[PDB]
Amino acid sequence: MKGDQKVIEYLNRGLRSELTAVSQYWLHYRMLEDWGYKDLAKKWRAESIEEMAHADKFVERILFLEGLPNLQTLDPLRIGQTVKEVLESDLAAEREARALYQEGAAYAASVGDFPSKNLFEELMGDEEHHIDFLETQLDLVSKLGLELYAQHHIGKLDD
Amino acid sequence: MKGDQKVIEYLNRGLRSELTAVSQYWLHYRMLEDWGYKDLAKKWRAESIEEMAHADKFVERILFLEGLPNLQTLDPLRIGQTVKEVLESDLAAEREARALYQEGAAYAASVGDFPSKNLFEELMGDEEHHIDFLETQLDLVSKLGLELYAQHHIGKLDD
Amino acid sequence: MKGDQKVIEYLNRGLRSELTAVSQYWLHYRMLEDWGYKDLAKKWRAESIEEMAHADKFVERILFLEGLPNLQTLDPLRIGQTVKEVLESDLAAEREARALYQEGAAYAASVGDFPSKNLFEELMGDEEHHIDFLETQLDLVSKLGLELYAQHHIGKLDD
Amino acid sequence: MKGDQKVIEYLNRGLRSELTAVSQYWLHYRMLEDWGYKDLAKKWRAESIEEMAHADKFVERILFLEGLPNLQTLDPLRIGQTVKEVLESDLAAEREARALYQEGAAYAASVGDFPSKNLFEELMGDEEHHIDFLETQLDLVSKLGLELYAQHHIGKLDD
Amino acid sequence: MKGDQKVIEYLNRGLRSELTAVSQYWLHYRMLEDWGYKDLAKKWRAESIEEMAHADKFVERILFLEGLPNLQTLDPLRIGQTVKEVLESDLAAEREARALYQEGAAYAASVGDFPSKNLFEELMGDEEHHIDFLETQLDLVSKLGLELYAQHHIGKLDD
Amino acid sequence: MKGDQKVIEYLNRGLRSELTAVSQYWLHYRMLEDWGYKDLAKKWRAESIEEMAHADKFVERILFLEGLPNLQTLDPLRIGQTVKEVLESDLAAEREARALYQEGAAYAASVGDFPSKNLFEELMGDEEHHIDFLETQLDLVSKLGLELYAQHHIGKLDD
Amino acid sequence: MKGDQKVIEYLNRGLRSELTAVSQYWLHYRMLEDWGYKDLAKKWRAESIEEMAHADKFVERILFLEGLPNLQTLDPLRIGQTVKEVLESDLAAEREARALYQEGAAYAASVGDFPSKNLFEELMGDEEHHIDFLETQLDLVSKLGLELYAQHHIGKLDD
Amino acid sequence: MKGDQKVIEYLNRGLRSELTAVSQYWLHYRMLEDWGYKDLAKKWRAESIEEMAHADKFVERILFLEGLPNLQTLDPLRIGQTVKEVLESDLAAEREARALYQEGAAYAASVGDFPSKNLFEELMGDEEHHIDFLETQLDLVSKLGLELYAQHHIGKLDD
Amino acid sequence: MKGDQKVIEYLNRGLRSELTAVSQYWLHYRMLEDWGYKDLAKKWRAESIEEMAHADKFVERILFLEGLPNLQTLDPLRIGQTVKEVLESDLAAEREARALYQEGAAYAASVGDFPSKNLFEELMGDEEHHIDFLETQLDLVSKLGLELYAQHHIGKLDD
Amino acid sequence: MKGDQKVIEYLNRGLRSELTAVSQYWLHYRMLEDWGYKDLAKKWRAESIEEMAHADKFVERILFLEGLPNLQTLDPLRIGQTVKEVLESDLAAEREARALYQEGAAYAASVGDFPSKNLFEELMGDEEHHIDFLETQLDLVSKLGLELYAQHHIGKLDD
Ligand code: HEM
Ligand code: HEM
Ligand code: HEM
Ligand code: HEM
Ligand code: HEM
Ligand code: HEM
Ligand code: HEM
Ligand SMILES: [Fe+3]
Ligand SMILES: [Fe+3]
Ligand SMILES: [Fe+3]
Ligand SMILES: [Fe+3]
Ligand SMILES: [Fe+3]
Ligand SMILES: [Fe+3]
Ligand SMILES: [Fe+3]
Ligand SMILES: [Fe+3]
Ligand SMILES: [Fe+3]
Ligand SMILES: [Fe+3]
Ligand SMILES: [Fe+3]
Ligand SMILES: [Fe+3]
Ligand SMILES: [Fe+3]
Ligand SMILES: [Fe+3]
Ligand SMILES: [Fe+3]
Ligand SMILES: [Fe+3]
Ligand SMILES: [Fe+3]
Ligand SMILES: [Fe+3]
Ligand SMILES: [Fe+3]
Ligand SMILES: [Fe+3]
Repeated sequence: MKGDQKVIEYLNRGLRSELTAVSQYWLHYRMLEDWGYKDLAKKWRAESIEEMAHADKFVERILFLEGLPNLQTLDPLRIGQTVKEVLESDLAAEREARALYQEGAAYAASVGDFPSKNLFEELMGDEEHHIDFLETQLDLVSKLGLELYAQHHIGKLDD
Repeated sequence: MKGDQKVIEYLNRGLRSELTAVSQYWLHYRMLEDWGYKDLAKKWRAESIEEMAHADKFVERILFLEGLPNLQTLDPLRIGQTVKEVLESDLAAEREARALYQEGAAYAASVGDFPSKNLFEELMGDEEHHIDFLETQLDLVSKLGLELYAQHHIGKLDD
Repeated sequence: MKGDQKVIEYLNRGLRSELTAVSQYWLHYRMLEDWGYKDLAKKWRAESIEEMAHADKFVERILFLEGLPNLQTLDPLRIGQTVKEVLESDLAAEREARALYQEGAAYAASVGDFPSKNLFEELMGDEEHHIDFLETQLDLVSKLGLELYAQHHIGKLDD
Repeated sequence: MKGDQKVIEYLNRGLRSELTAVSQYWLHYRMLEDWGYKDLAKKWRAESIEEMAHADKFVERILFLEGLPNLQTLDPLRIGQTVKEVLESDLAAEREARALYQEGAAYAASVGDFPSKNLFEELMGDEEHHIDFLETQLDLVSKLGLELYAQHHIGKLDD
Repeated sequence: MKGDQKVIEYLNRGLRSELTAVSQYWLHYRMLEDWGYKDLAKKWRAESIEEMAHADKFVERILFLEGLPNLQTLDPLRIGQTVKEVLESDLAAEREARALYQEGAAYAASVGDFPSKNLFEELMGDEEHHIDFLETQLDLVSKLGLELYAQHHIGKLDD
Repeated sequence: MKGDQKVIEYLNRGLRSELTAVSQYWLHYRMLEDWGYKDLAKKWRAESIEEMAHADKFVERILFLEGLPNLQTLDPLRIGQTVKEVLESDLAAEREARALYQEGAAYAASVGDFPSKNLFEELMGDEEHHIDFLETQLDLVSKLGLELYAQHHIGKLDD
Repeated sequence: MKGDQKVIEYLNRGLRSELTAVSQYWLHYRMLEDWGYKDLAKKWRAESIEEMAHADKFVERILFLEGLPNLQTLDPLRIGQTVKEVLESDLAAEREARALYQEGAAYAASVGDFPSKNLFEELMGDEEHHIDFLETQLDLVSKLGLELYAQHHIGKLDD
Repeated sequence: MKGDQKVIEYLNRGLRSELTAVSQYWLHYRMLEDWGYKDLAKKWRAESIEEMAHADKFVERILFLEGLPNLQTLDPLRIGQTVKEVLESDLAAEREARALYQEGAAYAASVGDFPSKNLFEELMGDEEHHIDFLETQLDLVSKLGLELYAQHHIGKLDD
Repeated sequence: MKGDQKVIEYLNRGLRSELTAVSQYWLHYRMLEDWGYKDLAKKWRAESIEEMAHADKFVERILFLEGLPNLQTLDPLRIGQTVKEVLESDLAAEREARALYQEGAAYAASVGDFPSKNLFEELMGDEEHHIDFLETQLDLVSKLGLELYAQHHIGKLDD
Repeated sequence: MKGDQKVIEYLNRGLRSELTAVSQYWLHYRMLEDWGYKDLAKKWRAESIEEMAHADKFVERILFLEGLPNLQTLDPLRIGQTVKEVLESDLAAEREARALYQEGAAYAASVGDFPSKNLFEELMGDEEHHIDFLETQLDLVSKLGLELYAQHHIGKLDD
């Protein structure tokens, strides 16, 4: 069904944002695993897979609206070198994704594309749950120090 | 453990090749679904998820070798506009991936990094199964014509 | 609870649209069955039952807002005489229903009747999934021809 | 138990015929798989395994009659290059095997070796079922054309 | 995918070697059963069926590499007249098969056909397990004499 | 139904042969048990019961053809005094029974009594399996000596 | 089967290296248990038993190649007096074992003993997983300090 | 808890004895397997694992008494070249271990270290069961000859 | 049965020691629970119940030997005021109980009362396991500090 | 293994004592059953079977030490004629067996035969449990009179 070209542009901006988060979370998962924080690694792997579902919802919507989904390029990645910098990198990206979705929902609403608007608002609400998650981990790091925070989430040793 | 710099560069080239295949297969999956070839869409979703696991093997090995995995960029995507061009696009990409892993395995062997060599060889074997699959599909298209080939794989209608 | 009279008018327009789709899909189901395309018949029967649920949601909302639901009349039916004309008739009706729901959601939003607005937007999103379904079947008919498309969905012979 | 030398010669001719069919069917199975007709491939694999059982029954009978089973050589293979030529190659071989078994049963009967006669007649009846199978596939190819026949038996795509 | 001509010749030589082993082991199985060594017959039937799977791996790889698998001929069979000569016949054949796969793996490696190289190496390892088995049996025959060795493996009488 | 008198005479000769084998096998079973070869005893008991089924099939056929089954007399029994002589006695009887059945099948065939012919041929095939069994045991005794052969089949001690 | 003398010497050097690791890991396991780090003791017991299986693979291959496995002596043990020195002791030993297997695989390859080459490569890959594990533990100790690292792994108290 | 230094010296002598038996039994297990006596191989593997448990009990006791367990060195191994020499080698070692444990139990008793005394006496009783086992096998070899003894324990052939 | 009066005196000294440990452990369990270290509390409760079983074994033995078990009085209790002092109090008591049992076992041995001697030696071995437990906890407190040690064993909060 | 001759003499004295108790308990069981005290009969039957296990442990130990177990003769039996005399007869025998085992354990200890010493001490402890049992029954008879004691253990009447 022929979609609004500007809504399609917002959908493709969203897809880009999600692809970036998929890779940034997945890299951070494997970094956390390499550093030995296995419980934090398990959560990051789960967060990356949630973002993969988000990316998929954008590709499907773009195609339904007869647009061309662009998976060629990512936004710039922010790569930590400590557990605190991993948290802060992901938080900064999630804040930019939420702002994008807020913009895309308002735009879609203004042209009557209510199902696209609902997609952006559902994703906005999901990104606020990730922001809440990340802010909470940074608050722990503030109150307890990074060492006590990360030590709690080392996890169990493999068989 | 500090790895050979050149083996790490090959592993990063492989990572890029897999991330490209992941996005290329996923977009093709969703294009095939949008066109109504549900059985070919199932297969492409499965192939993409296989490539996801390959990408993850490269990230893991790069970190073990104290390299920086680079997920920032993809090789250029080849996007088909017909079922036949989807088949041809994926086959071109798999042929380049197979040659890259052949080269990476030979290089890793020449510096005694046998576990990196075995990762490239195992992946080279997997990509050959992909090539076999894609070549077989194109053969069916040559012998039967595209309409007969694609009609067989429309699949079942959703509840 | 006393509702906005204009929202109630949109609800009754929606009910009319749904009653029309229930009957048009059900007739097309039984036509597809009479022509022998049993797999297409099963899907049309399922689509008519989904529309019956839609009709029911409008009757319930109209009554809650102290309106009188009007089930007396249908919009004009479009009846195919070939599988292609069945697809095209249902697509044209679904396009008119989506536009109605878009209008009803915006109107309801403008008077603060948010639960009515949500009803219209949920139904708008459902109608876009039917449009996506129908467009896909027409695309198959375009790429493969009507005979190869319909032959795939003849289905199994009854015991 | 000392057998009739000429019956033993017919048994060894039969063994040769079966070894030839085992290999010809197995090669055709793997050809059909390489071309993508997976449902025809599954049936050819099953037919080759039935012939393996036939070969085994001849080796056992030859030994019981104190002969030397000769598995050194095959009759000439007929290798298709299209699905039609695969069907025709196997049919021609099955016609020669049936004639051999008919001859071996009559001979064995004429010297009173009734259990050998029963072996040849049981195998003759099995070969007529394969001939019936192959003739039927060629009849389909005649009435529908090779493309519609082979397209029906492409089968499902692997996980 | 077009393969190296010389790797394909090695794979066809391997195919011949496996088809020879299949028939040699199967005939030995049935000779051992005819002599009454039922436990040694069970083991030989199992070894033959292992070699069948090896033959099939070679047919599959030759076709993928767009070669013509040749199942027409076998290498010369070695047929024992005692349990000891059966052991010695099979061991001679396995030693020639192991050397052929060693050569094929080294050649495939030298042209970068690593998946064909890994097929020959995996089979070379399997043939070494066969050699180990057969050497062990001949050792028992040296230490205990053939009568004691073969008597242990007569097995149970059939219902 | 009135049968051919000569076929009935062959049926009664067969019945006599079977009664003889029932008793000869049963006596040898109990001899083998008394000497302590319990595994050979179990097999002889099973062989006698198979012959009892054979005897029964002759009594039923004779009656259907309105003959008088004669169970009054046995052929002369051959009673071993060693395990080797038991094997040789049963082999000599089985050779005479096979020749009788061969004669009875040919005769029945020559007068069109095909179901009687089938009975004799089915029994001929059964007797060749017993001959194969006995010949194999004698071959073991030849290659290993009687003591090693019989020792293997002493079996387990009763609770 | 007679093996290459130098490959057998490499396999015996590998056997010594594994027997050393078995005893070193087992003693460390029991020292960690004595100090009260029950979760680190579980992991070390598991690592020792992994090394036991490696030692056994070398004994088996040496005997197949008609060598004499030498279990008489170990390389010098490195015994830690703190959790950190246990980690460092095991990592030094694993780095020497990895280099030995790299050398053994390259030598076995150069004489065409591919199954011995594959045993060294598989073990070289396993030792790299050990190295990864140990390096990760030392990283946690650098980032968190030894007290925080070791406290996390005290584990549960026994019933 | 600070132990008696001489008891600790006996514990470490015991540990040495057990390490020696672990390796000597394990090597003999794999020798028996290479020669084809699989039932004797299974028992030797089980005996080596029992000795591994014995070794572990000494390491634990030494640490509890604040000694340093020494796993660096083994007593000299006795390696058979026939089944009889394997039995005799293990018997000679078990006789020396029993005498050691007898000495260690008496010593521990004389300084009041009753739990160490109980350890040595429990192990002494275990070693007498191994001696009883080995003496019995040598008695069989004496009464029956080595060939009949070893032939009984060849075991079953692997699938 | 009339026992040795001095053995009975040692049994009653033992009973006194056990009653003291029952109460000291139980009080410390409830102290640890009141301070919030629930995992340490669970272990102390379990240790007190083990000591209750020890006390019971002394009452039963005293009665069998026709003595009067004296449960009137306890040795002086040592009550901690910190987790470290709880560990040290229980260790000091366990050291005195082990010395008592060592004395009682030697005495009983010197008058031939072997079952009483076995009781004291079994209990001596049990007390060394408690000493090992307590020493290990003090070692943790030494290496990690009391705060990190006790924090690990706070346990879970009740429903 | 060659044992100490005097220990073997004590073992055979023990065996004699046990054989005597087996028969004395079994006779008393059947006497108690004949008099109608079925619950006392069940316990005596159980006590005789425990003594049978004791006798067996002595025969096994004597043989392991290369002695000749002597089961020819019993110590003199003491046969009651009332329930009180049955109790007193068994008590007197158990007192003599305990004294024997005490002597045998001390002797075995003095020559270092610790496993024999452990056997005598384990049996001494078992005999004290029987003495405790018998003394308790006599105490009941003293406090309640023989009639009230025996009446309680008449038991149930058989179906
Ligand atoms: C960084 C690149 C990526 C990596 C390393 C990656 C990794 C993976 C892995 C390893 C799994 C399987 C998880 C499991 O089975 O436990 C997975 C699942 C999935 N991925 Fe990816 N992925 C990547 C990119 C993508 C992209 C670009 C998309 C779609 C646009 C995608 C969509 C999915 C979906 C939808 C699933 C779940 C499939 C199912 O549950 O059926 N992922 N991902
Ligand atoms: C063309 C006129 C219609 C026809 C031919 C029709 C046919 C049917 C049939 C045969 C079923 C049962 C499906 C089954 O049990 O498999 C059904 C279910 C249903 N219909 Fe209708 N229907 C029609 C109009 C309506 C209308 C006007 C409504 C409400 C406004 C309605 C609401 C429902 C609902 C809600 C169900 C499912 C009931 C349940 O699952 O409990 N249908 N329809
Ligand atoms: C072209 C040469 C052959 C190939 C490629 C081949 C292939 C195989 C394969 C892959 C199987 C196992 C099928 C399964 O497990 O699904 C098999 C089974 C079997 N084959 Fe062969 N085979 C060949 C020649 C032989 C010969 C020469 C004989 C006997 C003369 C034989 C007798 C059997 C029998 C009897 C089975 C079934 C075994 C059972 O079910 O226990 N095959 N064949
Ligand atoms: C030597 C004279 C024979 C002896 C010692 C004998 C012994 C037996 C024994 C002990 C069984 C039962 C086997 C079991 O239950 O495990 C049996 C079964 C049988 N016997 Fe006989 N038999 C003799 C003669 C006959 C004759 C003359 C016939 C018929 C002509 C006969 C027909 C059968 C049949 C048909 C069964 C199996 C019955 C069933 O499975 O329902 N036997 N024989
Ligand atoms: C010759 C050197 C050794 C070899 C070849 C060896 C081999 C093995 C193998 C293959 C297993 C696992 C058995 C199974 O899972 O079936 C094992 C188990 C075991 N080994 Fe070793 N081992 C050796 C030395 C040691 C040493 C030095 C000790 C301790 C001092 C040890 C203690 C154990 C224990 C305690 C188990 C059983 C573990 C469990 O059941 O959880 N072994 N051994
Ligand atoms: C400090 C004085 C004691 C306290 C506070 C105490 C507490 C308890 C508690 C609460 C239980 C039940 C545990 C459960 O069911 O989870 C118990 C079990 C037991 N106690 Fe005591 N106890 C004390 C003294 C004794 C004494 C003096 C003895 C014997 C001399 C004794 C022997 C037992 C035995 C044998 C059990 C387990 C009973 C069974 O499992 O059947 N305790 N104790
Ligand atoms: C007075 C002479 C004896 C009599 C009347 C006797 C009676 C029995 C009875 C009737 C049983 C089976 C109990 C049951 O199945 O409920 C039995 C078991 C047993 N007896 Fe005897 N026995 C006697 C002497 C012996 C001797 C001399 C020994 C060994 C030296 C012996 C060792 C055993 C053993 C070990 C069992 C248990 C077997 C098992 O559980 O597998 N008994 N006794
Ligand atoms: Fe997202
Ligand atoms: Fe997010
Ligand atoms: Fe890949
Ligand atoms: Fe691929
Ligand atoms: Fe609707
Ligand atoms: Fe709709
Ligand atoms: Fe056939
Ligand atoms: Fe056929
Ligand atoms: Fe093979
Ligand atoms: Fe082989
Ligand atoms: Fe018969
Ligand atoms: Fe017969
Ligand atoms: Fe290792
Ligand atoms: Fe390791
Ligand atoms: Fe031991
Ligand atoms: Fe031992
Ligand atoms: Fe205690
Ligand atoms: Fe205690
Ligand atoms: Fe006793
Ligand atoms: Fe007793």
